[PDB]
Amino acid sequence: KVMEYENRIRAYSTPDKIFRYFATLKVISEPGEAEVFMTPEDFVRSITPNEKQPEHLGLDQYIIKRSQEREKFADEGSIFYTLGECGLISFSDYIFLTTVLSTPQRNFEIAFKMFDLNGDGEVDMEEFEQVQSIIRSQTSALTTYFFGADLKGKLTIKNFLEFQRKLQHDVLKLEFERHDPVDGRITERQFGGMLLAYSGVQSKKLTAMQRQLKKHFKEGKGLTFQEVENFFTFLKNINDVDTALSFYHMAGASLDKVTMQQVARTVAKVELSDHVCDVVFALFDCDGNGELSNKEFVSIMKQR
Amino acid sequence: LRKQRFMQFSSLEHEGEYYMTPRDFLFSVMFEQMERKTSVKKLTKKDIEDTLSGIQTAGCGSTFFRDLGDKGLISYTEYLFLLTILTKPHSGFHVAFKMLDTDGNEMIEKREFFKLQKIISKINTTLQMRFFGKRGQRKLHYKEFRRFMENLQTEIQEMEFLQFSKGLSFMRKEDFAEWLLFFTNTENKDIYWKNVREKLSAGESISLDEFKSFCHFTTHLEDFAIAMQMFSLAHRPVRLAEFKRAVKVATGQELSNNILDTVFKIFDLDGDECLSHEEFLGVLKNRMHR
Ligand SMILES: [Ca+2]
Ligand SMILES: [Ca+2]
Repeated sequence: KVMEYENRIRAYSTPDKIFRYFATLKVISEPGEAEVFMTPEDFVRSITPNEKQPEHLGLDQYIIKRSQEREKFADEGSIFYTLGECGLISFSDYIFLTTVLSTPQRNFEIAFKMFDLNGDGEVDMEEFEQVQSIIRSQTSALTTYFFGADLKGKLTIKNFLEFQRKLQHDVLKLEFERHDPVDGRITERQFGGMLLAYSGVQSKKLTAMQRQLKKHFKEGKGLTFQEVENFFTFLKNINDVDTALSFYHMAGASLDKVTMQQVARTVAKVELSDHVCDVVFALFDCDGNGELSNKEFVSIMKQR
Repeated sequence: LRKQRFMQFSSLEHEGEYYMTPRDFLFSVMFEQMERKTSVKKLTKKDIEDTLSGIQTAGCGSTFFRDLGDKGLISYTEYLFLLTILTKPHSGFHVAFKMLDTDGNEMIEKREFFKLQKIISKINTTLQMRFFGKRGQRKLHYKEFRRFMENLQTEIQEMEFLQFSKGLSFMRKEDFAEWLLFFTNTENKDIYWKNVREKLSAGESISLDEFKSFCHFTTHLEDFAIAMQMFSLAHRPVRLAEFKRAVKVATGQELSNNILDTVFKIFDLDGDECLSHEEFLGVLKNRMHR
């Protein structure tokens, strides 16, 4: 019951409330007023349905924390250390990171080139805030990281997209690890939950499909991180995939497994294993006809 | 269903299947209707060989379909394939090639091209001859695939250019407006046409090259619409400088002043020199879907 309420917060509350529900730390350094922070685990939890918040760390309840080294909260090399020395995520960074996670690469490319000085895809700090603001409506350590110690430098699209890919990778890796993989593999059902969560769909029927996934793969070899990451790289490319499928749309044809692999390798530049595609079809082929209509998969992912 | 429209323009029939000649195909792309009903000639397997032998003499460039005229055959599958190509930016050609080259040997073979027909189903034709020879002897490499698709787009633009210029060397601004609005039958069309008649100066007429540049820009509408939406979200009116930078970002290139001026005279609907860009985009989408 708790998990369902939490899922409504994720799907319908404001970012303010989501952050106050899932963030677990309130750090004080008096006279400095306290500030609430997510750990990377909290951030991943806030975007992962059916993951319970620690029972005494619900709404507005936090774990209290007061030259000297400060406690750190992210693994070696994590993207979250771009935000500061501890890997903690303030509210404003939470807004920014969720925008970066979900924005198509092309929209950032266009935005950088439309709002900068010369159209090269190189913004300064005020232009980058225009881009963020616009990208948001469409749907300090880091400002120094992007624009230099003096805040006078500019941010190229090439560097910012490396940031975006690193961020997407580290978050997907952390989500993968939070399903506690056995020998580097998570279960078909766990992968299925990641696909539903990503789609943002609120459907009892799709939820029924996902829990059924255990029965379908009695076999149970699970999915490696490379299999999962390749499919999410395919999803990130869904608009260009859909365009590449133009002939199939004209024919009224649905998407079968061999076509999904061909367009994935052609457009997203990844190989999708037979097993990952079987899991995807078993999840979203609701009418059970063995192929995916535009309504059953592509449209869901595009309109997410 | 584009199948009704295919059979309406098809002038050929064989064993229950309808076929276009290259002439038929060109007309179905430029026009919504016939203007005259087309007579359907039944083909034996002997009419077909006769109609296919001779692809020797047509031009391997941008006059391939116009040179063939009625001397060829195009199946429903191939009609849909050619239509998808006409909408693609140049960057989509290699994607289309690689989608068909399923064994990855960088050549399309007749057997791989036949996958399109199998999609439609779930005999010899002009394209199969041009690409693979009569027994599928030949294999199609990317550079002759790319050149054929570039030349297909070029051929439609050259044919439409002369169709709407009525044979003159240059397109008048209102001839370009007639082309642009040819597939537009929406509730605001009287306002567009009033602007054409009253605000289109007899200024600098449009060259074929300037027309071709606009047609290439219409294949980058996805990025152009994203740029238009970002200006709208920024509450920035789309004046000529905004339009120019969205064109350059979507495109890499410029449009000529006579064409920019024509677009703004037609779609500046408020009189403040801002473009009604949603209505413009609508007409552009009318064009692309033909
Ligand atoms: Ca289905
Ligand atoms: Ca091949």
